[PDB]
Amino acid sequence: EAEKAADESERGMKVIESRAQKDEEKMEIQEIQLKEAKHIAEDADRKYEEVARKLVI
Amino acid sequence: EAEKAADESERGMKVIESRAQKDEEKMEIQEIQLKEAKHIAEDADRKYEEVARKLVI
Repeated sequence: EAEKAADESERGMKVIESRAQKDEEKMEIQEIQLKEAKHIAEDADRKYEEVARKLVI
Repeated sequence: EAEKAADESERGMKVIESRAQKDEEKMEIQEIQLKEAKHIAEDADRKYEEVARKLVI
């Protein structure tokens, strides 16, 4: 009985760990995309303010 | 042997569940901030285009 319980717990542990690792990898990719979005936002903001100042002059 | 295996399996399942929930939260917040940043980027690009045209005029 104990052997059966241990094997079932082992299988559940392995599958849940695999799914967690894959979702963690995708989360890392999402963070990379967020960083790129941050950079794009900052660059565009600088563009806009510079152009507005030049237009005023 | 079975007792020790069961204890280790329980601890591993606990830690994997905690890490999985952490990953889900990180994925959610990453997606939210990503969408907000993309919308801000769209707004900035539109403003840049409009002010550039006015500047040429």
